[PDB]
Amino acid sequence: LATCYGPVSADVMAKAENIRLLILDVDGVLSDGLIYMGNNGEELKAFNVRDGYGIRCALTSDIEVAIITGRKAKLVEDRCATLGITHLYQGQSNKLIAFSDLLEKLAIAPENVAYVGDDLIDWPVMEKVGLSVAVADAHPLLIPRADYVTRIAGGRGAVREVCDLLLLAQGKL
Amino acid sequence: LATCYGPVSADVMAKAENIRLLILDVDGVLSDGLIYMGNNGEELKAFNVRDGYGIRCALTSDIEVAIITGRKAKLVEDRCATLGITHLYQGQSNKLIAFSDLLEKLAIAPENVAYVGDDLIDWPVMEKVGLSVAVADAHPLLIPRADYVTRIAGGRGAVREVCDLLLLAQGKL
Amino acid sequence: LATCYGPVSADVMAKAENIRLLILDVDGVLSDGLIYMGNNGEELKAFNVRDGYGIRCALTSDIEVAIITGRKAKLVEDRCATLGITHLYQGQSNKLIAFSDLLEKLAIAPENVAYVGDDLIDWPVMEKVGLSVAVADAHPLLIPRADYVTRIAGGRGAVREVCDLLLLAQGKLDEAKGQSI
Amino acid sequence: LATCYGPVSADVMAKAENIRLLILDVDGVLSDGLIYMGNNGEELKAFNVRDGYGIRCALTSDIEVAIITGRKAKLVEDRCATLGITHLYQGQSNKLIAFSDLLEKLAIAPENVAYVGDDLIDWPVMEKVGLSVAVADAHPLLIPRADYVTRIAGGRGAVREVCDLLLLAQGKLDEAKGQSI
Amino acid sequence: LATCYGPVSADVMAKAENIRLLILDVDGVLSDGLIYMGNNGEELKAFNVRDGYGIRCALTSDIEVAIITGRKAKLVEDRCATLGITHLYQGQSNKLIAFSDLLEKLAIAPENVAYVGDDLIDWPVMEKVGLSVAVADAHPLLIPRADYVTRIAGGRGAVREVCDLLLLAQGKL
Amino acid sequence: LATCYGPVSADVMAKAENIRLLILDVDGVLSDGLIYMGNNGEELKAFNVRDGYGIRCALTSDIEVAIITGRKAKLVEDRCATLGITHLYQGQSNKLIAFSDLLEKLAIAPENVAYVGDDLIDWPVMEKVGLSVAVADAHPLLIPRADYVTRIAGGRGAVREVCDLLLLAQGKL
Amino acid sequence: LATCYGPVSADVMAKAENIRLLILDVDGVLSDGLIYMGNNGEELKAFNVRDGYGIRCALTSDIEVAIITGRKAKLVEDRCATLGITHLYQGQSNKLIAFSDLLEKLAIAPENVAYVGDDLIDWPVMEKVGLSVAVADAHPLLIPRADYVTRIAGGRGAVREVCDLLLLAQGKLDEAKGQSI
Amino acid sequence: LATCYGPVSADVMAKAENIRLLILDVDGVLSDGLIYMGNNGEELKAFNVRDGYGIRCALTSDIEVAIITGRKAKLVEDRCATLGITHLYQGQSNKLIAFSDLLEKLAIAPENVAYVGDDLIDWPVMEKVGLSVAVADAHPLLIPRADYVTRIAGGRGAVREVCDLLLLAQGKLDEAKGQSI
Ligand SMILES: [Cl-]
Ligand SMILES: [Cl-]
Ligand SMILES: [Cl-]
Ligand SMILES: [Cl-]
Ligand SMILES: [Mg+2]
Ligand SMILES: [Mg+2]
Ligand SMILES: [Mg+2]
Ligand SMILES: [Mg+2]
Ligand SMILES: [Mg+2]
Ligand SMILES: [Mg+2]
Ligand SMILES: [Mg+2]
Ligand SMILES: [Mg+2]
Repeated sequence: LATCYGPVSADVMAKAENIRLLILDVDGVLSDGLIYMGNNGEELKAFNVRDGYGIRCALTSDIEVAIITGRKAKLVEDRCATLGITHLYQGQSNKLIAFSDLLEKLAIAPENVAYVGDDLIDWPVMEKVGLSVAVADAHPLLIPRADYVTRIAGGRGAVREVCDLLLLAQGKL
Repeated sequence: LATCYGPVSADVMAKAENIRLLILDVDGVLSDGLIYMGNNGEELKAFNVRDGYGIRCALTSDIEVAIITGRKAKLVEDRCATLGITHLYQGQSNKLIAFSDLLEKLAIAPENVAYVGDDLIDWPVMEKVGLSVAVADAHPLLIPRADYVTRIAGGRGAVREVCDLLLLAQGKL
Repeated sequence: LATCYGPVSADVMAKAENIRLLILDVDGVLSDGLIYMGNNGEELKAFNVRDGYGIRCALTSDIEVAIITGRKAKLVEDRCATLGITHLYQGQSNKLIAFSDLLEKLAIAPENVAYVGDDLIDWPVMEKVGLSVAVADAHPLLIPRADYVTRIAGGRGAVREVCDLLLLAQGKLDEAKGQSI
Repeated sequence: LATCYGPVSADVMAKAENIRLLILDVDGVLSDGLIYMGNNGEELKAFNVRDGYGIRCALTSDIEVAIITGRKAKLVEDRCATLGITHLYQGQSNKLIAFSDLLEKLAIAPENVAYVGDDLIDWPVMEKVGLSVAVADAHPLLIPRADYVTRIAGGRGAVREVCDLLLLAQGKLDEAKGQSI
Repeated sequence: LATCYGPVSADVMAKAENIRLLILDVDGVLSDGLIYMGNNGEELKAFNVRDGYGIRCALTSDIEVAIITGRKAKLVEDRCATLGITHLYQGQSNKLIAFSDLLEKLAIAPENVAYVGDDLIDWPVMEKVGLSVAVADAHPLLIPRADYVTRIAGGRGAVREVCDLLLLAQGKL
Repeated sequence: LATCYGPVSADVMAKAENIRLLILDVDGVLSDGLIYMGNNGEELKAFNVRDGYGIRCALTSDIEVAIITGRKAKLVEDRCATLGITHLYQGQSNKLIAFSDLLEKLAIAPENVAYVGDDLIDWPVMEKVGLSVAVADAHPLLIPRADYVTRIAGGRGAVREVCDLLLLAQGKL
Repeated sequence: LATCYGPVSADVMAKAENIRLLILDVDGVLSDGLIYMGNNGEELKAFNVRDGYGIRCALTSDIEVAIITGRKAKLVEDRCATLGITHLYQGQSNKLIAFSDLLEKLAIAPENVAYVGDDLIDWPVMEKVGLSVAVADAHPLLIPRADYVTRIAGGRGAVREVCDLLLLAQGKLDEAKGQSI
Repeated sequence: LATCYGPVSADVMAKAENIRLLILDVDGVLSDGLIYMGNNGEELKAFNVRDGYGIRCALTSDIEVAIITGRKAKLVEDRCATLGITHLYQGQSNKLIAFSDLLEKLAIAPENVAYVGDDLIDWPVMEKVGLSVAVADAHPLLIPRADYVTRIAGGRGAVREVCDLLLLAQGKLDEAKGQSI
């Protein structure tokens, strides 16, 4: 099937067509993979504005969005609030426990879930979902495992690319 | 016509020659597309210094500059103040409402307006203006719609490239 | 407006939808612009098989194909024979002459013609047609003049990309059949 | 799973482990897709010596090699002779015919076959085999269909990369011997 | 030997197999080589999250990690605390003085040490260790001196690449 | 002549041999061309650590270093303090006035001065000096005017490249 | 000054404005540096048609063209005949000899001459002329010596780029006419 | 340790300083690895003129040059004749045989020999010499084994880069003279 990032397989489009929940890793997926730290204890992360638009589009097109994080951080809470993401698990790590809880609370089967990751810690959940996605510049060992590898790098619009894929697959782009 | 970024078409040069108002998107055009967020509620964006010089040159060469934004932010107000941009619409529901108001207030026809964007939300106004510009690394669906696609990426000097184009077209470079 | 090479404009797709004749330059469009010459007067030129597949798809999908080239070589006649191309004009640098001949011979309006070029010599014809195309690595002064600039370079599948575009625009891409020769 | 070209999936490695016959397209796979033509009817094609080394390694490591190509040229018979390839089908664009012939002649199940292609004409056979491979610079519509996309371009060592993959999967890479010819 | 970043020499793999202590330069190795400075005296540096995971893996796989720095900075102390790095020398004149001290305190021979650097100041210690590593975008004069040059740039996952190499060599990846 | 960044002309090496004062533009030369602005009035710029080492090497090898700036900023003052740069002209812009003053105060001829710039505003002074340098990613109209165009981009080590060139030329690298 | 390949210096433009004779190396300048050799003593070289267009534009715009090469091959004579080049020196590695001959034959001062080279053998003549040019992919030791370094590689349109530069400098670019052969 | 291609290690420079014999593979080192084949049994190979210049510089600067190649073709004899190479071994895939012959014929210790290769077949000889070199685009499994990896690709000036390295290491680069043929 034709996409604005290049051809995708029929299998990936079919997986995309059925997604009701999009789970997004933060570091290296929503961000550039960096953490900015300062001498007064400041901590910043950089998110991508066009990803934000994609997320808002998904949320208004009957695709739930969730984030699972290993450490509570106000900046992540603030980003979720800005975007309307209400499913945020923090201080977890481990992703399976939150994944299982999320699926129970939403009554959504794993085949109807997509997950976008950049590192090996993402694989246990990615292995279980309907559409697993590695970002273009993910850890090299993750890349061949995923159903779809984005064209765009983490923090640069990989998430927008996935939102665009789901919306296209579902006739909502 | 010859430019320091490579050839442009006669049609683009002719459009550029007539521009009295340059409207600039912020995120992904003036910036690198990122938003830096911190755990104390800090918010930063990165602007490009050579873009600033271009904007000052435009403003002193009888080309008005305006910005239309979806959310009031002191950092954008400050950037405008530094550069001498006085036409700033913030917290805007869309872009057409501010566009229409701007054109009435300035008594300038749409053909004498340029707009530089990076995403689909920019297209409704871009469709109406004399010179529409997509930055080099804009969303892929926007790129083919624009009159001119910059060589330089958002936040890296795309805006300077557009200012340089207008000034060259108008014999002011 | 998605294509397998990237997005195209609505305007380019609409122009492509109307094409009944695809005219190609040879050197720099069907080849990468090289002319091979030997000490015994031998000459070679290299063509790309995936362009051959595109040309066969076009020819079998109601899109005629013609060639207008400034050089003259029997090898080009042979290439046309392989591909079933029956409209070849060689030794012609004033390409408007051949263009006028084709409009008459094929009873076709210029808006229903596409032309793929790489150098300034191609512009007089490109200016007149419904869909003008510059290959990705065309002369820098030709590039901004064309309706569509290919993603793929001359000799490397620019012609295939144009064939794919016409077929897609005309709803013929999925069912098109060619030989990659 | 580590290779000298980058990680591959467990699925691709498992498919590779089972290959007893490697089928190759010629133009765009064993070459970069160019056909050289001259004024006296001469034709040349270019092959890559490191692909030759891979093919020799495969043939001496209990992996048979066959070629199915839409063009027909004596020069291809000569290249096969250099490399010891004894299964050549030329002038065939309906590649399923030659494929069926090979399955019978070599008494082999399709799951034990790999096919390396670059254009849509290759897909009907690729669809049926155990390991389908598109070269790095294959037609964009073929790329997403294949089990494995090579890192290296057609004519530049894509075939060598596939030979190396099969040998690695089968525990034969370290001890394989070839000639880089 | 095969690695997920490409082939490495037998000699480099053999050096990697024996590493009990990994010493990491900060600027241009753990970071992007930048220092972010503000008008209120703010100072930030950007670390890479996937590097952090590599470091944690090394530390839980019997490979000690140390950092030697030329200026005490809370942000570096905080990064070390987050990752479990306890060997941090700051405000250092040399790197050799800290290196010597570290090896005495840990009773580890230089052949069992790896060092990852990006500039000429790193060379005196790199010259002495078992596995010297220059990052991909290190100063050009350092690159040919090192046993191994990473594929990944400083701040982008060069450190993760080295951790992955050590763990692979030691059968722990 | 041979350099670690590639060949340079005999003319450029000869100009470099005679440099007693190196003048550095800040934005797009010492920095990445960005200015980071926040909603509490924060302003950050990013400097390159390896450039800092080059500057210290120049200063200890009888090459004075100066900076001329268009706006007083504590972050620039702090960077200069860290590096031992004592010739800092701020709130200037033009650059000729400071240049002339600097040369009078130091009793140095223009032929013994190098200047590294990235934009057209740098050209009037660059035109007068012994060794004019445009960074790799300077404004396109500046590039052909300079005696030397660096291989490395602004904020990424262009300044270190120039320091390395001067030191090599003077037999001090 | 803006050019279609990027900005050039005022000094280069002023040098270009004064050129009445353009001297070209062959291998690595008019070609990508390859020499094709066969088992029967055949030899081929490849030239670029867009360079042909530039040469035709120059020759018809009062800029003479000459070639000085270290090799000797009839095929080079044939290429000169195609393009109307009437000043060819082959088998000459001490290129100062041919250069002196040209200055006398064409009654021209060295400042009115341009030379395009790719290797150190070209430098003795380049040192003497008004505009010296190294192609983009010239030997690294030649590159810093030249007045202008082309953006385009040898054999790929470096010569065209130089022709375009001279014509632009002389106010002849828009009206120049060539054949892309 | 600065070179015109980038920095080299002190160890590589010291190895280069001692070289009296430079041995070259052909396919993939002196060429980009392609073999051109025709329907009448024609064969072509392409060599690079700047490599020719380096070889002439080496030969006139007390560095002998030899070739050991797995293929056999008269065209290679002709190339050696052009360049003054008098030590050619063709049809040889067990390259240790030719290597031993050279050591005896030239009364030379292996530490005074350099070898430039591109595939695994070259490794047995490379393992024994004072300076082993893999070209930039050598097979990925060869690259980490070599003392020096060239910056320039096979057929594109990797051999010239090695010649330049030896000459620089021996204080002969400035004064070296060649022909770019
Ligand atoms: Cl033509
Ligand atoms: Cl075929
Ligand atoms: Cl020559
Ligand atoms: Cl061989
Ligand atoms: Mg992550
Ligand atoms: Mg935007
Ligand atoms: Mg042409
Ligand atoms: Mg094919
Ligand atoms: Mg450092
Ligand atoms: Mg600046
Ligand atoms: Mg030459
Ligand atoms: Mg070889």
